[PDB]
Amino acid sequence: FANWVNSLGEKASPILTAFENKTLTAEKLANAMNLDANLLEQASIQAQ
Amino acid sequence: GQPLHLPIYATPADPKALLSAAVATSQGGGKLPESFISLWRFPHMLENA
Repeated sequence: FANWVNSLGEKASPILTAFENKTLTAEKLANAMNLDANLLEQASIQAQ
Repeated sequence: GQPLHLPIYATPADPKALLSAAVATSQGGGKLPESFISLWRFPHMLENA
């Protein structure tokens, strides 16, 4: 988890406090990884 | 047995960019203690404080 936070780096405070609340979304999470959000959406759907 | 084709050349791996995260914390501020009255007038208590 610490290595994930260090992988995030600069945008860590808003995404960690969004994870601290129960309102964390895929779309804020994708922007911290420079990834397309639909990829995380489909990965969530495949896990579901 | 020397091959006529020349062997393909490998592409080196990409190095990782080590990144640090710097976050800050929020400690709650302290409130005031209770007002306790004294004997002294204003300037002596003012100079004392």
